[PDB]
Parts: sequence; structure tokens; C-alpha cells
Amino acid sequence: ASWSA
Amino acid sequence: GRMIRILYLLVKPESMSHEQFRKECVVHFQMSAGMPGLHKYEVRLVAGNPTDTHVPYLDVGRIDAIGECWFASEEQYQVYMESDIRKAWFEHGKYFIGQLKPFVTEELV
Amino acid sequence: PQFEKIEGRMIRILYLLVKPESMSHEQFRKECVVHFQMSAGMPGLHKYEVRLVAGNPTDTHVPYLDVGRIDAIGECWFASEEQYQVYMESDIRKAWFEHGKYFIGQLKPFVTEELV
Repeated sequence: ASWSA
Repeated sequence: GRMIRILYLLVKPESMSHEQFRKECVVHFQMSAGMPGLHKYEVRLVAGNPTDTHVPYLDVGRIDAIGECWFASEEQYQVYMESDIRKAWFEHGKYFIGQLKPFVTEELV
Repeated sequence: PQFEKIEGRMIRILYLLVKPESMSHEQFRKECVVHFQMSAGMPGLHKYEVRLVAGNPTDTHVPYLDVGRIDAIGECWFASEEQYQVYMESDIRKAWFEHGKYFIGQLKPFVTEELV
């Protein structure tokens, strides 16, 4: 699972 | 470019089953959204441990998950370390991580 | 974006590298770079990354896990089962693994799996 700007 | 990356080997607590740990990894990830100074967070499970390597195999015991933090700059890293929600996030880490190994990495290309 | 989300969900293998006992750190860094250059156009491989271990902080809020000295971390992405098999069947890959044999003393692979 990931998120990024 | 100024990007700082820290990779973590995570071992679950002995008081937790594998399924309980999986659920807390999801909670940890959800908690991380919009974390001050953090550019990206990733957490994944270790699903397999191949041992037929073409150079000598290195045993590090049983690792249950891998976490990774990206910070876009040194300034973003300091904003993260002084954040109250980051400190609360680390408290949740104490609950679902029995042992961990951090690596600060360096880019080569 | 959409791309990074699907990429994160690929077949991924993460590696802990230890340099050969006799090889200098200077040479090991150069061979990591050569190994990355050799990855360009590798059949079946979507992405390769190699990084040095620059720091080993021990002031953790969680009990610290000692795994000994790790020198670099490598990671491969494959877009599908079919592409992984193209890679596994490739002679170009076998030559890459020969180069690995020169600059990697010991290796730990992890096949990872996504959550959310």
C-alpha cells in the first residue's frame, strides 16, 4: 500500500 | 534529488497473529495519510522467502513486512520529526511492531 | 498517479546485498552502478533500483533488530507473470546474474505483497 505527493 | 529514503524491516509482536499484524499494517498506512513532512509512505508484506540464490544466501530470520518513508528534503524531515501526529503515529508503531531494522539509503544513479 | 498505483502492485522482489569480504567499498559502489546500467532493456523487467546503505540508526522506538552489515538494497519490478517468465528464460538475464556473482557476497531476497 502506498501514497505520494 | 534532495530525497531522503529510510527502509524498515518489520517483525510482528509475539503477542499478535499474522492476521492481526496484517490488519495493523493497514491501520498504520491509513494513519499516515497527510503526515507532516512525509512525501510518500509504503508498507508491504513479505509473501515469500526464495532461497535458491546464485550467490550465497543471507539468513536474517523471519521478516514480516517492509516499510519505507520518503522525504523530499532535509527541511521536510525536520518538520516530520517535530510533528505531534508523527509522534502519535510512532506510538501506534510500538503496538504492532515487535522488532525493526532501519536503513537510511543513498542513491547511486 | 494511476501509474504509480499499478506499478506498486507489480511482482516485486527486494534484496539485501552484502559486498564480498575482499572487495573495497569504493569498487562495490562502482559495480552497483554497472549493475544498474546493465539492467537497461533487460527482457521482462519493468524497473530496477539499487541503493547504498548510508546509515544504520539504532535509536529506534521499537526494539532494534540486528541483521549485521548490509551494504546495498536492490529491487526488481515485473508487470506480470508472463514478463517474469520472459526474464527467467532470458540469456541477457543470465549474463546479468554473472555480474552479480562478481560484486555480491551474500544476498537475501524478499518477495513482497501489496496491502490496500
